Amino acid sequence: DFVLDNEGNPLENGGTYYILSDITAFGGIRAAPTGNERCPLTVVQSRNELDKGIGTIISSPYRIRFIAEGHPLSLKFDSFAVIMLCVGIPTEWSVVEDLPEGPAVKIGENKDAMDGWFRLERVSEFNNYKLVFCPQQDKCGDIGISIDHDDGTRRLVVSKNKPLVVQFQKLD
Repeated sequence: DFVLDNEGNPLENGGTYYILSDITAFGGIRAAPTGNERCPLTVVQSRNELDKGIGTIISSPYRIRFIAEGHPLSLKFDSFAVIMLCVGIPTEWSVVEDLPEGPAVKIGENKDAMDGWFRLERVSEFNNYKLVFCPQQDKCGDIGISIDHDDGTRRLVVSKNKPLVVQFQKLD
């Protein structure tokens, strides 16, 4: 039950992939400021279907070489461009609770960051998966989309009736 890049090659543990969507109206996953944050700390899906996003390093704590479903995962963004103010922030994804939008996926350093692990789960292009969060050190919530205000921003939050269907493209 290996997870496969849209070239039918299994995800390398510790490798960089773009997490493309299935909705061709839509682009890759990246980071954007949202409300009163100045650094780009919210994990968003691009609206620009031509946008591959930021390549994300996908890692399991196990010594597997190949990510199979249901393995625990940590995802962090590779290097990208921020204003000089924000240089050096942590790019590993966190789910931080006690927020209006529901449990939000964030980067940087957040107080209420839920403890837990990500897993990948097949949905069936047809190399489609969804991302789940499993709290607290097997009920996991589906990472879906929450659309914003003056923005229109589709921000990743833990959504029961979620899911965002995604695929993965290896970074060369």
